[PDB]
Amino acid sequence: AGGQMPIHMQAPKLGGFHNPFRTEYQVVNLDKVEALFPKGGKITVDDLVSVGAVRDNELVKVLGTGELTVKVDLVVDAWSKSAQEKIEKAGGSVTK
Amino acid sequence: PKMKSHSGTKKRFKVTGSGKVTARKAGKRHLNEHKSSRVTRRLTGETVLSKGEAAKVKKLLAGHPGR
RNA sequence: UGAAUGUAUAGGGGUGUGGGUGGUAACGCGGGGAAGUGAAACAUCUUAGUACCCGUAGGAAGAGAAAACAAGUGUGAUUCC
RNA sequence: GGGGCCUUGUGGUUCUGCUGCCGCAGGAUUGGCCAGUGAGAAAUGUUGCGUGAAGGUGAAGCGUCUGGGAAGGCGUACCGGAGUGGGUGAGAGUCCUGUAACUGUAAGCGUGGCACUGGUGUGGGGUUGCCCCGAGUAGCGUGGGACUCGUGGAAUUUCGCGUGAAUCUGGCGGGACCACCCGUCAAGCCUAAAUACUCCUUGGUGACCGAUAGUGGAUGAGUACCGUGAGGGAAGGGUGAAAAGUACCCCGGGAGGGGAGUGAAAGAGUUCCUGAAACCGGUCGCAUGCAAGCCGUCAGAGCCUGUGUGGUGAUGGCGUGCCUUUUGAAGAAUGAGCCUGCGAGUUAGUGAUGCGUGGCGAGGUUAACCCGUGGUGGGGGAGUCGUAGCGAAAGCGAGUCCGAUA
RNA sequence: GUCCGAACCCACUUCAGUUGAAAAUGGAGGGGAUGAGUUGUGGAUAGGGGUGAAAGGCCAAUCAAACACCGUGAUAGCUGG
RNA sequence: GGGCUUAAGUUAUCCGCCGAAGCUGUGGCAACCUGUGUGGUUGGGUAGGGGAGCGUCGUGUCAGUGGUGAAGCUGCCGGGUGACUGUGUGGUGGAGUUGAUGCGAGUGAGAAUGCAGGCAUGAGUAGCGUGUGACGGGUGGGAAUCCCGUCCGCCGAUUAUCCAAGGGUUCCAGGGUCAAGUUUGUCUGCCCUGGGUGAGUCGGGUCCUAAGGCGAGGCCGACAGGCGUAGUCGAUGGGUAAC
RNA sequence: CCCUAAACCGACACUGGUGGAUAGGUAGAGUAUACCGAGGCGAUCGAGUGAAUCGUGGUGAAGGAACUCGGCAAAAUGCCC
RNA sequence: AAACGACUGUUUACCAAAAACACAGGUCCGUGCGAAGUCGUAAGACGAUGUAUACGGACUGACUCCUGCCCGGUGCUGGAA
RNA sequence: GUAGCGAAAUUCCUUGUCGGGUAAGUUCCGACCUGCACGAAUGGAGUAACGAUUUCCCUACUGUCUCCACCAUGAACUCGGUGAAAUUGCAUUACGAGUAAAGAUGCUCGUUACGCGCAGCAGGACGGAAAGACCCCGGGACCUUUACUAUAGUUUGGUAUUGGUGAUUGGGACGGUUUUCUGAUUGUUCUGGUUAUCUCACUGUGGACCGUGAUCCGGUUCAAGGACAGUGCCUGAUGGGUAGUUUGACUGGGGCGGUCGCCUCCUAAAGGGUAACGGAGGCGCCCAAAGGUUCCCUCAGCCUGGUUGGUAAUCAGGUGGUGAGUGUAAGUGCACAAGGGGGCUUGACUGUGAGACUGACAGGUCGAGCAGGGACGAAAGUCGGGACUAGUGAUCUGACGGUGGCUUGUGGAUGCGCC
Ligand SMILES: [Mg+2]
Ligand SMILES: [Mg+2]
Ligand SMILES: [Mg+2]
Ligand SMILES: [Mg+2]
Ligand SMILES: [Mg+2]
Ligand SMILES: [Mg+2]
Ligand SMILES: [Mg+2]
Ligand SMILES: [Mg+2]
Ligand SMILES: [Mg+2]
Ligand SMILES: [Mg+2]
Ligand SMILES: [Mg+2]
Ligand SMILES: [Mg+2]
Ligand SMILES: [Mg+2]
Ligand SMILES: [Mg+2]
Ligand SMILES: [Mg+2]
Ligand SMILES: [Mg+2]
Ligand SMILES: [Mg+2]
Ligand SMILES: [Mg+2]
Ligand SMILES: [Mg+2]
Ligand SMILES: [Mg+2]
Ligand SMILES: [Mg+2]
Ligand SMILES: [Mg+2]
Ligand SMILES: [Mg+2]
Ligand SMILES: [Mg+2]
Ligand SMILES: [Mg+2]
Ligand SMILES: [Mg+2]
Ligand SMILES: [Mg+2]
Ligand SMILES: [Mg+2]
Ligand SMILES: [Mg+2]
Ligand SMILES: [Mg+2]
Ligand SMILES: [Mg+2]
Ligand SMILES: [Mg+2]
Ligand SMILES: [Mg+2]
Ligand SMILES: [Mg+2]
Ligand SMILES: [Mg+2]
Ligand SMILES: [Mg+2]
Ligand SMILES: [Mg+2]
Ligand SMILES: [Mg+2]
Ligand SMILES: [Mg+2]
Ligand SMILES: [Mg+2]
Ligand SMILES: [Mg+2]
Ligand SMILES: [Mg+2]
Ligand SMILES: [Mg+2]
Ligand SMILES: [Mg+2]
Ligand SMILES: [Mg+2]
Ligand SMILES: [Mg+2]
Ligand SMILES: [Mg+2]
Ligand SMILES: [Mg+2]
Ligand SMILES: [Mg+2]
Ligand SMILES: [Mg+2]
Ligand SMILES: [Mg+2]
Ligand SMILES: [Mg+2]
Ligand SMILES: [Mg+2]
Ligand SMILES: [Mg+2]
Ligand SMILES: [Mg+2]
Ligand SMILES: [Mg+2]
Ligand SMILES: [Mg+2]
Ligand SMILES: [Mg+2]
Ligand SMILES: [Mg+2]
Ligand SMILES: [Mg+2]
Ligand SMILES: [Mg+2]
Ligand SMILES: [Mg+2]
Ligand SMILES: [Mg+2]
Ligand SMILES: [Mg+2]
Ligand SMILES: [Mg+2]
Ligand SMILES: [Mg+2]
Ligand SMILES: [Mg+2]
Ligand SMILES: [Mg+2]
Ligand SMILES: [Mg+2]
Ligand SMILES: [Mg+2]
Ligand SMILES: [Mg+2]
Ligand SMILES: [Mg+2]
Ligand SMILES: [Mg+2]
Ligand SMILES: [Mg+2]
Ligand SMILES: [Mg+2]
Ligand SMILES: [Mg+2]
Ligand SMILES: [Mg+2]
Ligand SMILES: [Mg+2]
Ligand SMILES: [Mg+2]
Ligand SMILES: [Mg+2]
Ligand SMILES: [Mg+2]
Ligand SMILES: [Mg+2]
Ligand SMILES: [Mg+2]
Ligand SMILES: [Mg+2]
Ligand SMILES: [Mg+2]
Ligand SMILES: [Mg+2]
Ligand SMILES: [Mg+2]
Ligand SMILES: [Mg+2]
Ligand SMILES: [Mg+2]
Ligand SMILES: [Mg+2]
Ligand SMILES: [Mg+2]
Ligand SMILES: [Mg+2]
Ligand SMILES: [Mg+2]
Ligand SMILES: [Mg+2]
Ligand SMILES: [Mg+2]
Ligand SMILES: [Mg+2]
Ligand SMILES: [Mg+2]
Ligand SMILES: [Mg+2]
Ligand SMILES: [Mg+2]
Ligand SMILES: [Mg+2]
Ligand SMILES: [Mg+2]
Ligand SMILES: [Mg+2]
Ligand SMILES: [Mg+2]
Ligand SMILES: [Mg+2]
Ligand SMILES: [Mg+2]
Ligand SMILES: [Mg+2]
Ligand SMILES: [Mg+2]
Ligand SMILES: [Mg+2]
Ligand SMILES: [Mg+2]
Ligand SMILES: [Mg+2]
Ligand SMILES: [Mg+2]
Ligand SMILES: [Mg+2]
Ligand SMILES: [Mg+2]
Ligand SMILES: [Mg+2]
Ligand SMILES: [Mg+2]
Ligand SMILES: [Mg+2]
Ligand SMILES: [Mg+2]
Ligand SMILES: [Mg+2]
Ligand SMILES: [Mg+2]
Ligand SMILES: [Mg+2]
Ligand SMILES: [Mg+2]
Ligand SMILES: [Mg+2]
Ligand SMILES: [Mg+2]
Ligand SMILES: [Mg+2]
Ligand SMILES: [Mg+2]
Ligand SMILES: [Mg+2]
Ligand SMILES: [Mg+2]
Ligand SMILES: [Mg+2]
Ligand SMILES: [Mg+2]
Ligand SMILES: [Mg+2]
Ligand SMILES: [Mg+2]
Ligand SMILES: [Mg+2]
Ligand SMILES: [Mg+2]
Ligand SMILES: [Mg+2]
Ligand SMILES: [Mg+2]
Ligand SMILES: [Mg+2]
Ligand SMILES: [Mg+2]
Ligand SMILES: [Mg+2]
Ligand SMILES: [Mg+2]
Ligand SMILES: [Mg+2]
Ligand SMILES: [Mg+2]
Ligand SMILES: [Mg+2]
Ligand SMILES: [Mg+2]
Ligand SMILES: [Mg+2]
Ligand SMILES: [Mg+2]
Ligand SMILES: [Mg+2]
Ligand SMILES: [Mg+2]
Ligand SMILES: [Mg+2]
Ligand SMILES: [Mg+2]
Ligand SMILES: [Mg+2]
Ligand SMILES: [Mg+2]
Ligand SMILES: [Mg+2]
Ligand SMILES: [Mg+2]
Ligand SMILES: [Mg+2]
Ligand SMILES: [Mg+2]
Ligand SMILES: [Mg+2]
Ligand SMILES: [Mg+2]
Ligand SMILES: [Mg+2]
Ligand SMILES: [Mg+2]
Ligand SMILES: [Mg+2]
Ligand SMILES: [Mg+2]
Ligand SMILES: [Mg+2]
Ligand SMILES: [Mg+2]
Ligand SMILES: [Mg+2]
Repeated sequence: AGGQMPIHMQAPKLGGFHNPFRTEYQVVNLDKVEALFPKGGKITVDDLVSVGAVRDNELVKVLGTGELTVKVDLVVDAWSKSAQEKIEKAGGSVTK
Repeated sequence: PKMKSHSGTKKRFKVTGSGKVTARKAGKRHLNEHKSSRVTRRLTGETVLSKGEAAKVKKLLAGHPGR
């Protein structure tokens, strides 16, 4: 920077740490679930969301931005509270 | 060969979902007694870089997504 | 054969049993090990265990058959990509 | 785990000593599951394969035209498991060498593999009283080194100096350390393959160079030459299809030339293909000895030529080089004597980041490697980017974080 | 380690040379000339080292760290292209 | 500047003209904007940004072409807005190469006190390295510079003679005059061919040791190596038989 | 065969450097110097011409350092008894 | 006649030959011998086949007359509450 | 600062002053002392002899000169032969006064000049030769030292090599004298300091002997040392002997001096901004009140009267609007007071920040409204330090307190993260 203390020295270091064993949840939304299983997907699974798109060999958390007018049984790894509430409101369920 | 990323840039700069470059505010590590609570509030946040500084940081990060 | 000397050894006298000496472009292994350079100076650091050097191979060498990994199941020598 | 202690099992035996006239071991042509020239506790002859080094066979065109010469033109046939090349007086599938295909290899120290000879040879179950399981080692301290780790919370590993253990109810590892759990059994050794390399050998290849390039080196090249020495280190390729390299004559001491011969060409004559520029001259046209010229440019008479456009240019106007570097250069700032040749934005990353363009598209894409000895094609989705963000993180999630479920 | 003075060794002054006859000389003089003299042959000391009656002198015709090769296409915010 | 007051000086005022790549007229080119029949605006330019091209070499493909003459070189006559060019026409030359469309670059030079070669400028100029030569005759294509002779001059503690070191055939005879020789050259220390060096006693070795070198074992040193004993080399010396 | 060099060391057929031996006559102390001997050379571009000028020597009236930074150079002195 | 150096010598090969170096003489410090000192990692070696009248280092520089005051600072030597 | 010496190889002033020498003497040489800034082994003062040393004088002598002339020669010059060199953007390359990068053959205005040679001379072409050495800036090298950081070497102690036995001195174990204890202890064991002994550790040494008929080396032995020394490792000191390097910039060249961040004013041209080694000053604090709030008050000066008492202390009356005052510079403010005084207090808060100001950025500044929990006030309301603007330092690294997010098999620990 010409001898002036450069930005990458004047800015303080963002401290913190990384979790050595952090796992990342592949996330699928209710919009996507409705769009890719419109005929009232009875039992969606990890393999089904993978053949659609979830980037398999990972945990397959489902989130809840959307409407989900159909009844669906997700059977996935973890889910959000709003997603679960919408699913039982529509008449479906989650497992695992 | 692969281009290494700048270590200080990795440790100091973040990239948001919309491509904004943000750093931590400077001047709050010590000598905080004379500083009012208003000054500490101004210095405790997260600052968004200017366009030129953000471009320089993005060049320094060899595609590293920031901390 | 056995000194000083006692044991005996060193040494001495035979015999010729086998091996060695030196060369070699690159690659190997073990060891010694810079500086210019970069850091816009510079000493930590870098360059780099590089250049060079010593010893020493083989057709390849080194490594190699878990006093290993793994993390809750498991994998099952080493080398190389 | 092994030894020990036993319940059994050794290849069918001639029939030897010992332990107890039980059993154990030596024994001997003979089975033999096997196993072998390997690292494997070892290493000694005869017979079965294609071949490398050399070779052998190896297809099929004449006629006309122009030419010094036919491979070219024209006509017309042939071969092809052969139309890859390279030669031949010019551009050849059938002229030559070969090529395709097949074949031979006697020989090798031959080599590889097979058979034979020949050489070498089993355990399972129970038991734990006992016995053994690699010591100046492992650890520890200290001074250094290697590990992402630059002494640190410092594991693991290593060298020097000290100190120095347990040994199965044991040792070591799982990043200080302890416990438990899981793994493992150091301080003895040997091990093919995948990997690295090319002084060499053989064959082949090139949107590689073509004599200032490519090796320093196309030639007496590591030579000439330079240096006491280590060492440094050049330059010089081309007649023609064939020397047919110019007989003989003339001027000349020769050199060289003039005739003549050879040749398609000799102004291809050896200093030899092509023969550029600087540079040096002969001849012809015009101008030029009253003139002050960055040398040009515009105007322009005359002369020459007319191949009716070109050459030259009296005389008038205007006009201070090129480059570099500079606020500013014709500058008395820098560089350039001249020509010819050479001499500086390249290349590599499944690098970073844009754009153009093409493909596919909520998907896109493979890397290594495998197959194609037939390539540029196919496989390979391990990975990787996109698919949700926010937070130091646990985590939560169209939200998240600071905050008091503000 | 006397005196004068050839050879010999030296190098004080001057002139010439200074694209020289010569990358240090020539002409004219000048100092030493039995001494710490001079010279031949062979040998010894080697680069952060040598040797030096000491000038940083000399070490193969440029020495405040020789030469050659190598690291190496060192680096140069500078100059040129 | 000439010259000017008889203004061609100063000043007020009036009427004309000259005068630029400015403006206008006319012809061509180009960029951009605009509704897209029109038209409008614009086009000096260094550093620098963007866009579109020329030429060279290699190469895929197609079309070809070439001894009835390719490349290169060199005239003339033409062409394009530029790099450049003609499918015009000769000359030289003797084996390749053109157009279209892609692909790949060792792709363009006037400068670097750039590198290599060739060649100018200074210039027929400076110099030709201490000096004494003259003449008669000869040789020869050619003579101041070769040979012979006669005069003359020079050196003479060296311009003589012989060794060592070093050089290496230069020595001798014959043939030669491209090069070399600071000129000429018939001449040469040059070139070519052939020839020439004879030792029991001379100088070295076969004998000896000095300085110093190397060094069986050995001692020392991580390695590499250092030193050194016994020894063994090493003249510049000792020893050694001819004039 | 050259060898106080045209043959060696200096890039040269280079007014430089190069160790040792022999070394006569006359004048002289002398191996200085002059002219000669033994012997060897005439030197490796010449021919001319009274230019300035530069180099190298020579002479000088009267004066005698007035020159000049300075008696620089030259002159004088010089040998033997 | 003055300055400098006592003297003969030595020195910047290639701009300085001197008043600079050396010198004989002087003083101080070290060294009892496997010396101190020096070269070397070491062994060894020089010193020296020497032994304090010797050796090494430092300064001074023939000779004559002399060489004053200061131990606070620094160094050296000795001492150790 | 003595002897001695002194305008000196030292004396700046300076050609000091006087004396000698010359017709004339900044030099000379003899004196003076006013020694800018002599001085006693970095020796002081002298000194016969010596010197291609430096300086002055006399004599002789001369072309050194007045003042040059002449002679001969090697070049020069002409003819024949041979035949370079540095240099070179160019060329048909005048002068004058101008002009221009401020010194022109080349530009302007004029003047002069037929074309070409030969021998000469050096005023110019900022002539040629050497990418100025002087200067500065960047780099390097070597040198120096009480620069920094290291190191060879030298030195200290520990420990290993390294053992035997003693005394002489301190700390416990340990019981059982004292008196668990202010004070004494002894014996039984253990452990330091110091010191002397002993000797097939070791010393590379003095003698002898052997390997051998060897000044190396080794072995045996004697003598002398002796657990010391030596060496390894660890450790403190020393260490320009050696090595790598650092040693700022600004600047009317550089050095010296001064300056470097922040605040106020002027320059600054009536917004903001605006440079100089321009002109003036301040800051690196202070205050638990000099902060918050509420209520109250008005100053300085002047005039008159008054014990001590004066120009001016305290008091009275009159006058007096800002001229006093403001913790601290200056400006802008403040008398409605932001100036003076009393009461009660801790908002010198926690979570925040709509919206703006100002910088290239880092950053700097203001801030309404809200919640929590407070202070003051009857309330309205005000309070996130101070009338305002200086009183300050990014990041890294480390530290303390809190928190408990993470922790490499698990649980701890440890480490880290957050505040
Ligand atoms: Mg800074
Ligand atoms: Mg903190
Ligand atoms: Mg705070
Ligand atoms: Mg071998
Ligand atoms: Mg370094
Ligand atoms: Mg650096
Ligand atoms: Mg740098
Ligand atoms: Mg192996
Ligand atoms: Mg296995
Ligand atoms: Mg055939
Ligand atoms: Mg035909
Ligand atoms: Mg074991
Ligand atoms: Mg361990
Ligand atoms: Mg350690
Ligand atoms: Mg490390
Ligand atoms: Mg450890
Ligand atoms: Mg763990
Ligand atoms: Mg192995
Ligand atoms: Mg070549
Ligand atoms: Mg060619
Ligand atoms: Mg060539
Ligand atoms: Mg040679
Ligand atoms: Mg023909
Ligand atoms: Mg021709
Ligand atoms: Mg030719
Ligand atoms: Mg030709
Ligand atoms: Mg005329
Ligand atoms: Mg004119
Ligand atoms: Mg300038
Ligand atoms: Mg110029
Ligand atoms: Mg000029
Ligand atoms: Mg310049
Ligand atoms: Mg030039
Ligand atoms: Mg050029
Ligand atoms: Mg996957
Ligand atoms: Mg004498
Ligand atoms: Mg001599
Ligand atoms: Mg001299
Ligand atoms: Mg001269
Ligand atoms: Mg004398
Ligand atoms: Mg020698
Ligand atoms: Mg000096
Ligand atoms: Mg030299
Ligand atoms: Mg150096
Ligand atoms: Mg390197
Ligand atoms: Mg460079
Ligand atoms: Mg320049
Ligand atoms: Mg016009
Ligand atoms: Mg116009
Ligand atoms: Mg117009
Ligand atoms: Mg334009
Ligand atoms: Mg225009
Ligand atoms: Mg441009
Ligand atoms: Mg044809
Ligand atoms: Mg071509
Ligand atoms: Mg093409
Ligand atoms: Mg090029
Ligand atoms: Mg060119
Ligand atoms: Mg050239
Ligand atoms: Mg010429
Ligand atoms: Mg002439
Ligand atoms: Mg001339
Ligand atoms: Mg001339
Ligand atoms: Mg001449
Ligand atoms: Mg001559
Ligand atoms: Mg002659
Ligand atoms: Mg004759
Ligand atoms: Mg004579
Ligand atoms: Mg004589
Ligand atoms: Mg010979
Ligand atoms: Mg011959
Ligand atoms: Mg010869
Ligand atoms: Mg001869
Ligand atoms: Mg000739
Ligand atoms: Mg002849
Ligand atoms: Mg002859
Ligand atoms: Mg012998
Ligand atoms: Mg000897
Ligand atoms: Mg040996
Ligand atoms: Mg002998
Ligand atoms: Mg001998
Ligand atoms: Mg002779
Ligand atoms: Mg000679
Ligand atoms: Mg020679
Ligand atoms: Mg006589
Ligand atoms: Mg003589
Ligand atoms: Mg004679
Ligand atoms: Mg002779
Ligand atoms: Mg000659
Ligand atoms: Mg004449
Ligand atoms: Mg005379
Ligand atoms: Mg006369
Ligand atoms: Mg006279
Ligand atoms: Mg007279
Ligand atoms: Mg007189
Ligand atoms: Mg005078
Ligand atoms: Mg005068
Ligand atoms: Mg004189
Ligand atoms: Mg004289
Ligand atoms: Mg005196
Ligand atoms: Mg004096
Ligand atoms: Mg003297
Ligand atoms: Mg003296
Ligand atoms: Mg002398
Ligand atoms: Mg000498
Ligand atoms: Mg000299
Ligand atoms: Mg002495
Ligand atoms: Mg010693
Ligand atoms: Mg000795
Ligand atoms: Mg002295
Ligand atoms: Mg004292
Ligand atoms: Mg003292
Ligand atoms: Mg002391
Ligand atoms: Mg005076
Ligand atoms: Mg004075
Ligand atoms: Mg006087
Ligand atoms: Mg004294
Ligand atoms: Mg003194
Ligand atoms: Mg003094
Ligand atoms: Mg003295
Ligand atoms: Mg004295
Ligand atoms: Mg005297
Ligand atoms: Mg002298
Ligand atoms: Mg006189
Ligand atoms: Mg002449
Ligand atoms: Mg001539
Ligand atoms: Mg002017
Ligand atoms: Mg003028
Ligand atoms: Mg003019
Ligand atoms: Mg002109
Ligand atoms: Mg002339
Ligand atoms: Mg002339
Ligand atoms: Mg001139
Ligand atoms: Mg000049
Ligand atoms: Mg110079
Ligand atoms: Mg310069
Ligand atoms: Mg220089
Ligand atoms: Mg430096
Ligand atoms: Mg140097
Ligand atoms: Mg010690
Ligand atoms: Mg000790
Ligand atoms: Mg004792
Ligand atoms: Mg004893
Ligand atoms: Mg004793
Ligand atoms: Mg130093
Ligand atoms: Mg230093
Ligand atoms: Mg460095
Ligand atoms: Mg600086
Ligand atoms: Mg200044
Ligand atoms: Mg400066
Ligand atoms: Mg303003
Ligand atoms: Mg304004
Ligand atoms: Mg400004
Ligand atoms: Mg108040
Ligand atoms: Mg506070
Ligand atoms: Mg806001
Ligand atoms: Mg502020
Ligand atoms: Mg509140
Ligand atoms: Mg209240
Ligand atoms: Mg206040
Ligand atoms: Mg207040
Ligand atoms: Mg830092
Ligand atoms: Mg793990
Ligand atoms: Mg907080």
